[PDB]
Amino acid sequence: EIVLTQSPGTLSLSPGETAIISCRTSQYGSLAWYQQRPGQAPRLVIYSGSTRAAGIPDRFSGSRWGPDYNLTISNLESGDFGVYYCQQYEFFGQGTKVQVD
Amino acid sequence: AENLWVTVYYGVPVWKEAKTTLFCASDARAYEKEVHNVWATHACVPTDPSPQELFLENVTENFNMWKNDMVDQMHEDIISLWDQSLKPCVKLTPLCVTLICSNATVNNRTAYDTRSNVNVTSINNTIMGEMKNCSFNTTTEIRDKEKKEYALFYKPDIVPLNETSNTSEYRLINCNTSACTQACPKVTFEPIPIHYCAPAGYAILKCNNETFNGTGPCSNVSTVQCTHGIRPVVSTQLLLNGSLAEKEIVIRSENLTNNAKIIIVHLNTSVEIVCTRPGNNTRKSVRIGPGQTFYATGDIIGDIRQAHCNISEKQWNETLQKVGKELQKHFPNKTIKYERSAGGDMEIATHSFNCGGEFFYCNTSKLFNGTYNGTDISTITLQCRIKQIINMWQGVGRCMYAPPIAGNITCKSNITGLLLTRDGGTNSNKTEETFRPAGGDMRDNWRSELYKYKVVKIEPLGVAPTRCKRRVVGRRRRRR
Amino acid sequence: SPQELFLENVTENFNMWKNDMVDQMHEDIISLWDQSLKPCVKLTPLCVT
Amino acid sequence: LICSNATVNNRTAYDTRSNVNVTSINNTIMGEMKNCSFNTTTEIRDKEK
Amino acid sequence: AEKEIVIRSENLTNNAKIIIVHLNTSVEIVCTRPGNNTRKSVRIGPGQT
Amino acid sequence: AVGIGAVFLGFLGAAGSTMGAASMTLTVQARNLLSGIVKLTVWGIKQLQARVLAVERYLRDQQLLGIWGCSGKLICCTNVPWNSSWSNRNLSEIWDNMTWLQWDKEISNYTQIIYGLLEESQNQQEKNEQDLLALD
Amino acid sequence: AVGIGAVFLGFLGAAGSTMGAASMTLTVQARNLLSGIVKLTVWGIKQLQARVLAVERYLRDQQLLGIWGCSGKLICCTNVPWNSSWSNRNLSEIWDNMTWLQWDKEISNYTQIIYGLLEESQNQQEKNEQDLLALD
Amino acid sequence: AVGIGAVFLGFLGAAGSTMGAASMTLTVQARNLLSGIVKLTVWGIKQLQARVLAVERYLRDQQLLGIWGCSGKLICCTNVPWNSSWSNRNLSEIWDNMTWLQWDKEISNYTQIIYGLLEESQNQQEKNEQDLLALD
Ligand SMILES: *[C@@H]1O[C@H](CO)[C@@H](O[C@@H]2O[C@H](CO)[C@@H](O[C@@H]3O[C@H](CO[C@H]4O[C@H](CO)[C@@H](O)[C@H](O)[C@@H]4O)[C@@H](O)[C@H](O[C@H]4O[C@H](CO)[C@@H](O)[C@H](O)[C@@H]4O)[C@@H]3O)[C@H](O)[C@H]2NC(C)=O)[C@H](O)[C@H]1NC(C)=O
Ligand SMILES: *[C@@H]1O[C@H](CO)[C@@H](O[C@@H]2O[C@H](CO)[C@@H](O[C@@H]3O[C@H](CO)[C@@H](O)[C@H](O)[C@@H]3O)[C@H](O)[C@H]2NC(C)=O)[C@H](O)[C@H]1NC(C)=O
Ligand SMILES: *[C@@H]1O[C@H](CO)[C@@H](O[C@@H]2O[C@H](CO)[C@@H](O[C@@H]3O[C@H](CO)[C@@H](O)[C@H](O)[C@@H]3O)[C@H](O)[C@H]2NC(C)=O)[C@H](O)[C@H]1NC(C)=O
Ligand SMILES: *[C@@H]1O[C@H](CO)[C@@H](O[C@@H]2O[C@H](CO)[C@@H](O[C@@H]3O[C@H](CO)[C@@H](O)[C@H](O)[C@@H]3O)[C@H](O)[C@H]2NC(C)=O)[C@H](O)[C@H]1NC(C)=O
Ligand SMILES: *[C@@H]1O[C@H](CO)[C@@H](O[C@@H]2O[C@H](CO)[C@@H](O[C@@H]3O[C@H](CO)[C@@H](O)[C@H](O)[C@@H]3O)[C@H](O)[C@H]2NC(C)=O)[C@H](O)[C@H]1NC(C)=O
Ligand SMILES: *[C@@H]1O[C@H](CO)[C@@H](O[C@@H]2O[C@H](CO)[C@@H](O)[C@H](O)[C@H]2NC(C)=O)[C@H](O)[C@H]1NC(C)=O
Ligand SMILES: *[C@@H]1O[C@H](CO)[C@@H](O[C@@H]2O[C@H](CO)[C@@H](O)[C@H](O)[C@H]2NC(C)=O)[C@H](O)[C@H]1NC(C)=O
Ligand SMILES: *[C@@H]1O[C@H](CO)[C@@H](O)[C@H](O)[C@H]1NC(C)=O
Ligand SMILES: *[C@@H]1O[C@H](CO)[C@@H](O)[C@H](O)[C@H]1NC(C)=O
Ligand SMILES: *[C@@H]1O[C@H](CO)[C@@H](O)[C@H](O)[C@H]1NC(C)=O
Repeated sequence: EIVLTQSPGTLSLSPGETAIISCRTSQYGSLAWYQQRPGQAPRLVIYSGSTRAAGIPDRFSGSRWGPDYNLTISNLESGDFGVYYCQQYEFFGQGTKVQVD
Repeated sequence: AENLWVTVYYGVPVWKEAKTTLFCASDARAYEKEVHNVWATHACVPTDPSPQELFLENVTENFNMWKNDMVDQMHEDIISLWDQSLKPCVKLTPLCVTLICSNATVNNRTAYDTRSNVNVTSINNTIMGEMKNCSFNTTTEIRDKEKKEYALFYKPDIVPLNETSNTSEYRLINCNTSACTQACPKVTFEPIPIHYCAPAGYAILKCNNETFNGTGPCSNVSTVQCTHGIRPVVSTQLLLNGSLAEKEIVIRSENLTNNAKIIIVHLNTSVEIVCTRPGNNTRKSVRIGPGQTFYATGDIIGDIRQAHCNISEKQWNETLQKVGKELQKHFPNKTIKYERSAGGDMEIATHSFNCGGEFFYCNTSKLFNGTYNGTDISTITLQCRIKQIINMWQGVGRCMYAPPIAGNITCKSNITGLLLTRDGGTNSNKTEETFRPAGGDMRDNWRSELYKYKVVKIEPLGVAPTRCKRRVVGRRRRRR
Repeated sequence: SPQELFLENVTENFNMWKNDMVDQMHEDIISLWDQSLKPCVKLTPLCVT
Repeated sequence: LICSNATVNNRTAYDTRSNVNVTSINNTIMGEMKNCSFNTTTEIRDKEK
Repeated sequence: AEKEIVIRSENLTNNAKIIIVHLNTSVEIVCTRPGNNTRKSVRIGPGQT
Repeated sequence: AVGIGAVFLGFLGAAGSTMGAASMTLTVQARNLLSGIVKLTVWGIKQLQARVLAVERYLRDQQLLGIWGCSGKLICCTNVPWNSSWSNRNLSEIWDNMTWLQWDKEISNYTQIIYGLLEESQNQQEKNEQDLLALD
Repeated sequence: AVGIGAVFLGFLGAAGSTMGAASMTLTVQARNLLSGIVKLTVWGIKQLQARVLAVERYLRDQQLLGIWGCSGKLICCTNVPWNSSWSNRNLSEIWDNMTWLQWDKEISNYTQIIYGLLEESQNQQEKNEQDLLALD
Repeated sequence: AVGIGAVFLGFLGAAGSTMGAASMTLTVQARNLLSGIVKLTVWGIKQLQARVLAVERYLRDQQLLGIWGCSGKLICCTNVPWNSSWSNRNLSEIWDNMTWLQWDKEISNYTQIIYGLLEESQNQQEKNEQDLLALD
């Protein structure tokens, strides 16, 4: 079924501000987030819900109970912008684009 | 504290979930500790395996089949057994001489499947036709004279086209990577049942509430000193000579939604399978070195064109139907659609097993070609192939050469469980119904038997408050 | 040093043929010769005509 | 083993500001190290290279 | 050694006996083999390299 | 917390019952803790390792009992009072409700103090007995 | 059936004599039961096997003595009465005629009853003493 | 020659002090004497040899204590009088000057008699107690 769905797809944010992205999972399972650096290979950021990936600062965090997960990125620097993907065992979300003003 | 004193207790019934090495207990008895190996005569202990089960009043315990380390213990013990048993035997290194090969010839034999004599191998295409007749120079014992021996090899055992595409010159496939060792004749060994007994100070618990999915609590717990007889059989795409569940068909995965995780299906009624290699193989014996002998198949006499396995149609059909019904319960409101094997190496793209020291490989496309909760709406024959050169386990570096067995060979077996995986990405409305057979590590085979058990160490010392002060006074205390 | 001791009134049945110590000697001797001769030279290259 | 002096395909020397010219003067690693070629058996025991 | 340099022999007058000297401050040594060696791999036998 | 014992249960069959009912089987668990079960191959090492580990487990347990003055008995009354730290435990559930498998969880995190107290009390009693005998 | 013990015989030198005299050599048999005797080769396995079996046998014997309330003594009086089923044995021949090597053949076929009776009586006495201490 | 023991020292930290200020690590010394420390290779033989030798040492010591009636205690008063041949030793320095490491040298060349004396006295006491119980 439609196991993943992200929103908002498009976002505009000035540096130093806090970002917000939401992914809804329609079935029980793990959840995670990715960071596609533009024109580069994406990389893991958060996995197993709230646990951060290796080497990622505490700017990156999130949480859920059941279907709805909120991702928040406090003090988004210029280099941290890009496109973020939600993933669950095989699926990918439609992605959410954040650009720097 | 004028009414309150400690008291030491010993022999108290408490235990914790540690891990330890276990004793190997044999069938009691089929061993001969140096004369010949049947499974572990050099190594394992021939002692009485009587389980002597005990039921417990109100115990509730948590089990987990996936984390059961006894399957790892089985894996290590099996690899050590095979490695130490194959070490003294012959080396095949002198046999890697350049081989010149040609199509085989038949001296007017008959064919089973047609009422006429054999005329040509290309049409009489089984055993003969897939076998190459190879002759090669070999060193005699005295190291200064050589002679033209000959032997027949299965086509998978030889490799052209690295000898250039127009030479008709062949090597043994192993020489590209490693040197093989022949299995000793007297060492030949078969799936004898084996029992595991805990060492002193450890107790092997068992769960009798068979319907549990493989995790979580269990209430019908029991204690056993030595497990029942597990047969160390190894096969792919199908468990055979296994146990059976007292309920109807049982299915166990750590997460069914996690598609990459294998799905083990455990049957309640066995489906009989018969496999046979007709035709009388003649064991040729050719000399190597001073005192080493190599065995190879000479000419095959008798009728030739068969290497088959047979399964009852309706029995297997209804078994697959009940599997489909259970998987439909687990996956609600969608059909079930079995399919051909996904692919991969020959050892997992085909059903694999051994009978009488000969390794069989069988195309299973006839068997899983199903539809909604069963087959689409008499015996099913599986075409098969045979290899002599064997990689020991899946992809481990230990190679082998299996000596041929003379005369027609036939074996029977009881199919008891299936090994399946699921289709991946979606395409939701047309994907969930697909399942396929898949290969499996030996851990997957042994878990279907050792899901039952758990190992715990006794903690025979405990403390509690009682009514005594040593040599001095009594106590006032409470009750329920 | 054997340090023999004599017993007052003991009577015991001996059997030389069933004495398993000869089997123990047999196994020990074969193991000794086999394990001692294992590291030594092989004569296989010398089998020339 | 049949051996001969080594050859250098236009490398450079640390210790002086010039390209390598001859091993006898460029005498370290090169010069103390011999280039040897030898017949060896392949895996099939009937071909050599 | 925590004290300054230390010297040890069972008899210094016994000249043949080795004299071990133990320092208090280490002296750094750097050793290097420049040049990129290229590991050639040649086959021997069935499965030996 | 105590009961008239027996040995005919063979092994760990209770379990489950409360401590005042599970304290009967001390003889059988004491017995089975050590007794039993009993070309070049190495599992002799495995068997010897298992036997030696079992023997050292038994010897450590017996030594700990011996230091506290309890060697030679399964039940053992001692002098160490229940500490000033607890004065709280749920004895109505001790006598007839909790099994040993449950009670073992409620004494964890604190067992380390008990052995020290037992050792100190036993050594004090030993020297006191010598002081008594030295006066006659 | 009993005698003033001795250790100067070195080893099993008696034997032979009646139980009332052969019961004096307990110390030396107890001592010698465990003490002593003490390129790639495997007889280290043999030595370790022998040592481990000897130690295990000694530990089993000591445990059986401990369950019956006899650990710490060679002689040990107990409470179990002479069996209801026996009431017939040849005690005039026990005291001064039969040696232990002969008497051991007569107590066979019945020892397994004694190894249960002793522990039953010991556990009864243990709980009785615990109750008596709890009485105050 | 005696005092109130302790266990927090961990290991052999005294040593050095006189016997009356050194016979107090008995608990910890008894503990550490046996406890701990815990492709084809043979050092399993070495480990098993070390473990078995340590276990046999402990068992021999415990057996020697058991024969003398001292098993179950670290301190143990006994009945054997001071030897007729000695009657001389420097007890003023036994109590508060000599450490154990020094005193152990002065009892050498005479220890072998003491074990026999203890054994004989204990066996005499054993048979005497058995006779006393059999009197009535
Ligand atoms: C799954 O379970 C089935 C049983 O349900 C097993 O079937 C057995 O398979 C083994 C081989 O794996 C068979 O063993 C062979 O049997 C031959 C026939 O035995 C009969 O005939 C002989 C006389 O010819 C009689 O003496 C005998 O009592 C039987 O009546 C034997 O001739 C074979 O002998 C060879 O092997 C032995 C053992 O190594 C050697 O000592 C011999 O010298 C000789 O080399 C062999 O014993 C067995 O017969 C099968 N039993 C049945 C009932 O079918 C499956 O093996 C098992 N596993 C799998 C994967 O299916
Ligand atoms: C497995 O199943 C297959 C197919 O059901 C069996 O094949 C049958 O084998 C027998 C001989 O074992 C054949 O018998 C011969 O039939 C011809 C007529 O076709 C007759 O003229 C001969 O005299 C002889 O009787 C039979 O034809 C053949 N069936 C088919 C459909 O080919 C097989 O025997 C089963 N068992 C094994 C071990 O393979
Ligand atoms: C098991 O046996 C079956 C039947 O013998 C095998 O099926 C055959 O597999 C080959 C190779 O995948 C198929 O070849 C393909 O044929 C099509 C034309 O149909 C062609 O366009 C392709 O380029 C390719 O050549 C073949 O069609 C197929 N036949 C049938 C009837 O299924 C199967 O491969 C065997 N599997 C194993 C694991 O042995
Ligand atoms: C799930 O599938 C089964 C069939 O696979 C449906 O039940 C009925 O099952 C019986 C027994 O297998 C079928 O009779 C048999 O058919 C086979 C051919 O597949 C034939 O070889 C046997 O001799 C026997 O005649 C029966 O046809 C089948 N019924 C139908 C309508 O196909 C079951 O209905 C399926 N589940 C659901 C929810 O429909
Ligand atoms: C060890 O000590 C020796 C001697 O102090 C060091 O030798 C020096 O190595 C450097 C390169 O690593 C040489 O640099 C070159 O110098 C020439 C001028 O002579 C210049 O034209 C080049 O562009 C380059 O800079 C340096 O000449 C050489 N010194 C001497 C006296 O030969 C050596 O580097 C030290 N380290 C090691 C690991 O050997
Ligand atoms: C396999 O090849 C060998 C060697 O060519 C065959 O053995 C020879 O067969 C011929 C007749 O075809 C005889 O004259 C020879 O005496 C045989 N032996 C030798 C050493 O040459 C053998 O018959 C072939 N087998 C098959 C099944 O084709
Ligand atoms: C070491 O000797 C070998 C063999 O002579 C050299 O390899 C050959 O070099 C020639 C040119 O000098 C090439 O044409 C060949 O193709 C090379 N290979 C063979 C198999 O002949 C190698 O260059 C020498 N190396 C040095 C450092 O002198
Ligand atoms: C087999 O029989 C046919 C017909 O009788 C004959 O032509 C042929 O030579 C015989 N032998 C072989 C090897 O085909
Ligand atoms: C697979 O099953 C379908 C059912 O419609 C049948 O038409 C087809 O012939 C079968 N193929 C094989 C190879 O069994
Ligand atoms: C190295 O360079 C010199 C000068 O450019 C040239 O003469 C020579 O052929 C080159 N090669 C060798 C192997 O010296």
